[PDB]
Amino acid sequence: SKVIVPQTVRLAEELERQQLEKRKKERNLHLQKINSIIDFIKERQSE
Amino acid sequence: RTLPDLLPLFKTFILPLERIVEGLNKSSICDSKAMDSLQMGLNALLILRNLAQDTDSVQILVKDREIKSFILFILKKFQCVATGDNKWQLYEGNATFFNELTHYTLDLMEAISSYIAPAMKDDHYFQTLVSILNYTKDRYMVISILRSLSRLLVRSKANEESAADNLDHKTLSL
Amino acid sequence: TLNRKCVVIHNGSHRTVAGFSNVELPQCIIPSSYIKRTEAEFIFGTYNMIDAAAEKRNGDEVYTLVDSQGLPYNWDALEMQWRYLYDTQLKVSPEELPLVITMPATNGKPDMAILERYYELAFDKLNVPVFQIVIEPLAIALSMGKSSAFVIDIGASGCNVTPIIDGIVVKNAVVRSKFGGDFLDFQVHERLAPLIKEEQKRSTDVWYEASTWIQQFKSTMLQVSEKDLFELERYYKEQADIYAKQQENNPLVQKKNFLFKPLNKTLTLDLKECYQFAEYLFKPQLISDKFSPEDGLGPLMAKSVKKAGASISPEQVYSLLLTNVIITGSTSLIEGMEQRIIKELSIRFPQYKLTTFANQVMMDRKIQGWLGALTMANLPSWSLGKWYSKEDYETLKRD
Repeated sequence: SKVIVPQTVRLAEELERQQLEKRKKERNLHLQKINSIIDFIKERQSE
Repeated sequence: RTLPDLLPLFKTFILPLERIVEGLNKSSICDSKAMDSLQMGLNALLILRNLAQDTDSVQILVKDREIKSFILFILKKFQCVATGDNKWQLYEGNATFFNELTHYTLDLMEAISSYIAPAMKDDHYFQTLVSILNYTKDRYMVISILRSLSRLLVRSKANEESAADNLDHKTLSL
Repeated sequence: TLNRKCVVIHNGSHRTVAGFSNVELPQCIIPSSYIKRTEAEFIFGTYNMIDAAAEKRNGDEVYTLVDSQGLPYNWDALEMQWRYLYDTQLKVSPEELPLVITMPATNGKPDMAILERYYELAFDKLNVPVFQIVIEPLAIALSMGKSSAFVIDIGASGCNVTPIIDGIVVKNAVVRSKFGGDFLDFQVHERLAPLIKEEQKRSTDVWYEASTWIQQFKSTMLQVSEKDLFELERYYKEQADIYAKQQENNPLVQKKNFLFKPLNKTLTLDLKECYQFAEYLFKPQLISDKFSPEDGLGPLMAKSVKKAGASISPEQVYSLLLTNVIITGSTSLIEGMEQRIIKELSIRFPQYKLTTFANQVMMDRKIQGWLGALTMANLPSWSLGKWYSKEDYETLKRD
C-alpha cells in the first residue's frame, strides 16, 4: 500500500511555504566572522 | 541501505525488460524462456517499487542513472501509446503485460518525484506525465500523475523559466 | 594580515593613551587634562604640566577633556590635544593613516551626537582618512579572547559595569558607579590633611598633588579588605579578646609607613586605616548619609546582571556572565580588590560558580582600554569593524 505523505515531501512543503536563505547566511555568516576575529585575538596575545 | 549490492541484481533482471518492452510492438513472446525473463523482470520491478515506498531505499534508488533512465524509457513508451504515434504501436496481444508495467513505473516516478523537485523547462518527465494525464481513463493513474506533477513544482520561481510553462491551457482546463 | 598601520588613541577621563598599531606599547600616556596658562596658551603632557604646575604661577589653570561619562565634552581643546599627539608624539600627518579611537559603553542616547562631533573633528578639522570607534569594555573583552563577558572596569571616574553577550553590548544593563580613583584621591587628601598641614580655581595644586604624592600613596598604602571591614573588625576583636583572656595578634594593628616628601615627614597608618579608603567604594553610605548602600559597587554589579537577565533564561544569562567576569582598570590593581569584587559577587549569586579573568601585568590594565583598541586595529579583515569614511559624514549631512 502506498504511503500517501512521505516525510521528506511534507518537510519540503512546510519549508517552502514558510520561506514564501538570508537568515541562514546572516546567522552562520556572523558566527564564522566572530570566530575569525576570536581565533585572531588568540594569536595577537601569543605574539 | 542495510543490504548494499542488492540493487545491482535487480538491475540485471530489469534492463533486459527494457529490451523486451522495446520489442513489444509485435508478437515476440513465442518461447518460454522469453516469458520467464519477462516475468522475472516484472517481479524485480514490483520489488523495487515496494522498497521505494521507504525513505532509505528511495534515497538509494535516486542515486542511480540506470533506474531513472529505465523509468524515462517506459514513460516515453507510454506517451507514444497515449498520443497515438505511428512509430511504435502496442500489439494488443501483449497489452496485459504493458498494463502492469506502466502502473509500477508510475509508482516509482511518484516516489522519485520528490527528489527531482525543481523541474526545468525542457524536462521529459513533465511532458510524458502531462500527455498520459490528458490520455488516460484510469483513476489511480490520474491521482498518481497529479501527485507527481504537484511534487515536481516544489522549489520553482515564477519569473525564472521553469517546468510550469509546459502546462498549456488544455491541461489546466482539465 | 593587512597592509596598514593605524594610529590608536584612547581618551580616558584621566589618562590619554596614543601610539601606532604596529608595536606592543603606546608611544605616550599623557593626562586627559591641560594647563591653560595666560594671550592664552595650552600645555599638554605629563612632564610639561608637572613642571608648569610646580612653578605655581597665577593664571595657570588645569581643565579636563573627558566628563564622568567617559565622553569628550570640550571639543576645541580635544583638537589641540590630538594635534599635540600627532605633532610631537607620533610625529605624522593625521591625513595619512587610519585612526582607531574608543568610546565607553552607553545606554545608547548620547551616541549619535558624539559620533557627529567626531566626524567634525576627524574630517572637517584634521582630515583623517577614515576611523573606527571601538567600545572600550567590548574591545578589552575581545583582546582577552572573550565574546561574552561581565566587564567590571574600575577607573578614575568610578566603576563601569558592562555585560557583553555573544559580542553584543547589553545597553540597558550598562551601569556606571560614581566612586573610583579620583574619589580615592579626595579621601586620601582629606584624611591625611592634618598631618601634612593642609587642613576649580585652585585646580593646579589639586592636580599636581594628585599626580605626585597622592598617586604614590594609593599605590603603596591602600589595600582592599577581603570581607566587609566592619565585620572583619568585630571578628578580629572577638578573637583578640580570647587570646588575651585565654592566657591570663589582631592583624588590623599592623603599621604602615609612608615618607611624605614635601615636608620630609613620616606618615604612619594602621592596616585598618589603609583598608578604610577602598571600603568607601563598596559601602559609600559610610561617608555621607546621602548615599544608599545600593550606590556601592557590590549591589551595583548585581543590579546590572539582573538587568541583563531581563534581556531581550535569567538563571542562564546569570550563569554566562558569571563564568566570564573581567576585572580591569587602574584602580582594580589596588591590593585585595579582585578578591573583594569576587566575594561581593559570589554572595549576591550563591547558586552560581564565578570564574574571573584579569591581566595580572601591572602596566597592561592601566592601559588595557588602549590595548583593546590595539587588538581591534590588528584584526585581519576590514570587514570586522565599522569604518567611518568622509562619505558617511556627507550622507548624514543631508536633511
